[PDB]
Amino acid sequence: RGSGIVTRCPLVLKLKKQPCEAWAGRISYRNTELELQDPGQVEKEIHKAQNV
Amino acid sequence: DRGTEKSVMNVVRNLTYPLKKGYMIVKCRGQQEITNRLSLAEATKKEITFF
Repeated sequence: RGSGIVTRCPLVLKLKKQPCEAWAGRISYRNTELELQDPGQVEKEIHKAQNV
Repeated sequence: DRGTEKSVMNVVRNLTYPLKKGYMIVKCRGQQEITNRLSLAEATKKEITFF
């Protein structure tokens, strides 16, 4: 929510249910994948991603 | 140890990779095992036990 936080780049959310334990990752536009493990680390990392 | 290494384990277990003669795991033998050059009977005994 922040102090008015919003998209600075287009943002691609891909969602698929699976019986396997929760996992999220991300992709930077310099052809770098990153492992986020459980999706608690998502919210901050996807703002941090856009910034760079 | 981590969820990171347990995911790789799940992905190899189900054979998503092509290899028709498949996968396997061996222990590497420890740092103390290499120091003394211990008998292979103990390496067999150790290996079977750890898995």
